[PDB]
Amino acid sequence: GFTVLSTKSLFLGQKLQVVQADIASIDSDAVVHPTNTDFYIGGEVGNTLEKKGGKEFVEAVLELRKKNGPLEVAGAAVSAGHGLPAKFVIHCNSPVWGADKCEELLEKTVKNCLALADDKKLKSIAFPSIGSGRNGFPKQTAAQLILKAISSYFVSTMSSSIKTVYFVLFDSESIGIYVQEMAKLD
Repeated sequence: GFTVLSTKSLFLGQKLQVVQADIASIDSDAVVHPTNTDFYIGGEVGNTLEKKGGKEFVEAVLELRKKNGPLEVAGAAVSAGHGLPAKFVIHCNSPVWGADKCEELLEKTVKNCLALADDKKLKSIAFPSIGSGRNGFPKQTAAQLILKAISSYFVSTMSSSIKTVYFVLFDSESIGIYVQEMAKLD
């Protein structure tokens, strides 16, 4: 279980929800794991997924790394959510804040995540604040771009199966940022 703190229903019926929790605990169909080109597992999100999902989660990431090869910037790739509430883990390689097209690329990252979720006909996806870990995006900037990407994705993709997008954030500040940004959508 968890408590949705805020819901924004988009006009095309997707539920965006902010949840303050450990994202690894969220039984979303997919959870997004912001990683790097080499599918490094660490940082807030990777640590928590690893903590939750343990060896089977890591084995699945390593396999995915081996199969996928290096994840391009803004690239996403999925692994099974072994050891985790989430059915799949969508690993993404966010750009670094300051990269020439960091903003566009962060959007692309998000869209790639959504696309991979839709490719597996998933109904729900949980995002942490992609890019605002070591990748250095201000949380608000990240939030605004992510939400922008989400909005764009759903108005561009009529066959999308994703009904719920979670923003799962551990800290109050992030929560506040996301509920502010998410409210600016329709």
